[PDB]
Amino acid sequence: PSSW
Amino acid sequence: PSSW
Amino acid sequence: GAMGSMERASLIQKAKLAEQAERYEDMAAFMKGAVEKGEELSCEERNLLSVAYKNVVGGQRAAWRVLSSIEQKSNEEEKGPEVREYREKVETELQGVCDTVLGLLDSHLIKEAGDAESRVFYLKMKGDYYRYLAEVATGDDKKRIIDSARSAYQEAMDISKKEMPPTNPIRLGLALNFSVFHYEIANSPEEAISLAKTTFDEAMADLHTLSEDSYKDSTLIMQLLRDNLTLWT
Amino acid sequence: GAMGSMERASLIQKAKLAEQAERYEDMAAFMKGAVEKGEELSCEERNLLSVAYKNVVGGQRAAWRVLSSIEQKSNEEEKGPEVREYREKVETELQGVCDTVLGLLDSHLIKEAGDAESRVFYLKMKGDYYRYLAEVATGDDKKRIIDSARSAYQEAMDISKKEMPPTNPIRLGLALNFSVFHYEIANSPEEAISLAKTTFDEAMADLHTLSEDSYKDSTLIMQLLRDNLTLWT
Ligand SMILES: C=CC(C)(C)OC[C@H]1O[C@H](O[C@@H]2C3=C([C@H](C)COC(C)=O)C[C@H](O)[C@]3(C)/C=C3/[C@@H](COC)CC[C@H]3[C@@H](C)[C@H]2O)[C@H](O)[C@@H](OC(C)=O)[C@@H]1O
Ligand SMILES: C=CC(C)(C)OC[C@H]1O[C@H](O[C@@H]2C3=C([C@H](C)COC(C)=O)C[C@H](O)[C@]3(C)/C=C3/[C@@H](COC)CC[C@H]3[C@@H](C)[C@H]2O)[C@H](O)[C@@H](OC(C)=O)[C@@H]1O
Ligand SMILES: [Mg+2]
Ligand SMILES: [Mg+2]
Repeated sequence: PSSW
Repeated sequence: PSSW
Repeated sequence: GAMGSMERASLIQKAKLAEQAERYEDMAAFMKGAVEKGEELSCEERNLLSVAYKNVVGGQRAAWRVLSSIEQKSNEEEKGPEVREYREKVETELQGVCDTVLGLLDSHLIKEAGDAESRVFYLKMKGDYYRYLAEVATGDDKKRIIDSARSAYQEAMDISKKEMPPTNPIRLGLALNFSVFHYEIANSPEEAISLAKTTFDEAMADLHTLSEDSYKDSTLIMQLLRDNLTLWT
Repeated sequence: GAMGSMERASLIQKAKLAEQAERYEDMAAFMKGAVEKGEELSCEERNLLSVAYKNVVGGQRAAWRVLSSIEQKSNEEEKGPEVREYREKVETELQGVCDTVLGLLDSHLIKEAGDAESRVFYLKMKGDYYRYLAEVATGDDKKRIIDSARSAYQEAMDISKKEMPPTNPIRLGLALNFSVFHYEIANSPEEAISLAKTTFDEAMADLHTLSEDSYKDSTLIMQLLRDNLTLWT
């Protein structure tokens, strides 16, 4: 999944 | 230019 | 440290040069030097610090995952201790970088951070680096590391909700990462999904208040929330 | 060195793991350790050595170019010594890596290399790393460095022509890189073009002798020759  |  | 003799302004300048050159190890060292000058960081400077270490640790995480997987496949012909040794080497270096970042946050960025923008930023970082420690933790202390990540994210969340609009990018990125923590680390996929949805929905409802550039900034991180929701549901 | 206590076979194994993980600095250190065991390298091992250092130095070259350009634009508002300092830092580290590789070739890879495949391979490397030294050289010794590159490429070329078929990939890659040396370093674009053309044409004429996989191997490097010819004419 994506994080920033 | 390209080298290898 | 080794940057003790360099002017703070020179360290920041060189951090920016290192970013342009994609020299993230150097960038991180320059920013560590700048933090160790003892002055608070500006917004731009905080971002330089985060980007530098995110890239350094990002590379280490990607390599660790490649190695850990090779290792797992080895433990399903006997190749000897080399895969484990080299995974351990990368792991130890990753742990080192995380400990360095956490050390900077503890000495003394968090304690001097009074404004919401800075305090939330540093607590999110604290959550993130404990999360990276958690990803490789297997000893007894996996739990305490996980709780340390959770505690830092929670404090950041409590502040962000009280002091920032729902579209604030730090608030959005914090929620994004806390939702990842829930899904990947805390074995709480429902909480992850609930957090990502609520965050996305509350941001959408506040977009009307924004300028064209803020709207672009907010919608971008919103898209990352949407991407996770799509992956998870 | 620091790899003195590790088995040669373990160093090679870890070099391969480092490649899979895109950890080229580690890969290079493992291969340096392996070379320092004092045994000749196999074909596969030579390739591991080359790939490791090519990637390390490649990153340094790319960063140096970004910095050197920023520097050049600064010398067309006064920003102080920082850009020059940081370019010099990257330059010195690049020089260091090149000196390390050249040292390995001199102690004692080249002297123990009897077969054409190994001797041409190591002399090409010697040409390449002196070429990288030349790219950043500005002092009096730019000329001697350039001549050192030229001498090594020439010796390699003389051997390759006598002992290898025109489609041999090492021979092709040597000619490719010597043609780049002529164009970018020696201010000899006509020689570069002539070399690339002759090499391409002589390889084409020998493709009929090859298996399907060799043909694929040879045509690939031929395409790089073609790409340069297209850029240069
Ligand atoms: C520091 C390096 C540079 C490249 C100069 O800037 C990084 C970025 O710095 C700012 O963006 C931050 C920011 C990021 C943005 C989402 C990037 O957006 C775009 C449009 O590229 C990602 C970065 O890693 C950074 C600094 C980090 C965080 C993160 C920090 O956790 C502690 C929380 C969310 C996010 C916040 C702080 C963003 O505001 C800016 O708003 C961005 O500018 C634009 C055009 O939106 C710029 O790309
Ligand atoms: C060492 C690392 C790995 C990735 C395992 O192998 C690198 C590569 O190693 C071999 O290829 C060499 C080789 C390269 C090939 C052109 C790559 O071809 C393909 C199909 O990807 C580039 C590499 O950097 C390498 C090792 C270097 C050289 C260069 C050395 O100068 C001193 C001269 C030309 C070229 C020669 C030695 C090539 O034979 C093999 O023939 C390649 O396999 C195939 C499928 O062609 C493999 O990708
Ligand atoms: Mg303060
Ligand atoms: Mg021999």
